[PDB]
Amino acid sequence: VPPRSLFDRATPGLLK
Amino acid sequence: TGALLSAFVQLCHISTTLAEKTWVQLFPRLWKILSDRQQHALAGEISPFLCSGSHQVQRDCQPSALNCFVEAMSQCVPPIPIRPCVLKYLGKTHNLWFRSTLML
Amino acid sequence: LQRGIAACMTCGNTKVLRAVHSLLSRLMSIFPTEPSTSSVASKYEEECLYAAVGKVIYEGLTNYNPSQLFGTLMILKSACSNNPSYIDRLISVFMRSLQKMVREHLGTSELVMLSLELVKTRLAVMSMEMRKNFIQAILTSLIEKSPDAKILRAVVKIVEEWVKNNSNQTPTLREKSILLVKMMTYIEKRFPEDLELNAQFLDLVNYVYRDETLSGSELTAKLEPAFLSGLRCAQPLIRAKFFEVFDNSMKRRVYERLLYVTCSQNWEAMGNHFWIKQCIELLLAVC
Repeated sequence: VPPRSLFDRATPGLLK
Repeated sequence: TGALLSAFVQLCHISTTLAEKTWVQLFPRLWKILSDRQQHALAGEISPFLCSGSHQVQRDCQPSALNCFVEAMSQCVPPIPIRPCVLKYLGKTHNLWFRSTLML
Repeated sequence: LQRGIAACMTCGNTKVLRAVHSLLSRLMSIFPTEPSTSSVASKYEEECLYAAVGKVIYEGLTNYNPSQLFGTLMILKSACSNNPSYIDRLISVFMRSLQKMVREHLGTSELVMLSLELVKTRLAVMSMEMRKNFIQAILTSLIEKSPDAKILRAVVKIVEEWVKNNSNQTPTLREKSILLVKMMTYIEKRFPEDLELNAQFLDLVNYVYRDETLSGSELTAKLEPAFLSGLRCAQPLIRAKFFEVFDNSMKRRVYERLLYVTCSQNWEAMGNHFWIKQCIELLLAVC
């Protein structure tokens, strides 16, 4: 798995 | 102003009522200041969040979170894009019967 | 006196073991029997005669209780006073009585378990053969089927001390995360009223999230329900210390926080909660 973390601030889809 | 907002939030914590209203009355205020570029994406991604899959434990919550969120979203000025199917689903599952009918 | 006090070591309790505890002050000096052979003591061992009984006491307790249980408690506390290490041979036979007494539940056993967890957690030497059974017994009895809250608080304390050290790497991430998730699952379900151990576990997870972040970032994935529960807890200090770390993880921009709460945050783990007040928190703190 990638270096993911549910607590991180990963905010995808700002213009997608 | 920092002393006011902290105590306001600590007060909204204990009271579920009169805090739902704060979100209903503040979210559209935020929408007003968001530019078109931000508002478009936010409205386009809110519907997936209105569904949000397993966010259904609130189905039995008296003040369900989806109720307040969709009320606030509908109380905005430009909120055109919302699917009628999701509206009916929220109305049936959550306590959004008459609001959903009015919107539809 | 070395010839006489040995008689008290034979577990003639009559509430005198508390008086035998007085001899701990003497053992604080050297207690050289473990770090080297037993013959290194100079005319105060006849700690050979005492270590002999401390080792042989396992017989009655393993061959089968409160009497011998407290005897073992006190003798291991006195022997382990200064030198924390001790031979694996006695552990391999003593830790069986732990599980045997644990499964016997169907009052002093709680204190015996407290002392045993205190004494055993100082050093870990097994080659992952029996240590697996140790961690399994912990997570299945002290967390899941613990009737008393004191032993649960004590295991929370020991795992906090485990995650607290930073120098040497006695614990490992796997069993650490296993214990943490089992706690997150059961500690709040079976002990909702005893807010003390709940606050202790929440402080533990808050420390795990705050300190040593550069080292551990995968453990945070499974402990999302714990973080959310600590955020929605009824205690104001815990809520504040959780929000102060929940806010700094994102840019101080209204649009970024809105996108976060709308598409990147999963509120499923909240559980019949009015989580929108946390949205109010996040939207008003950035002002």
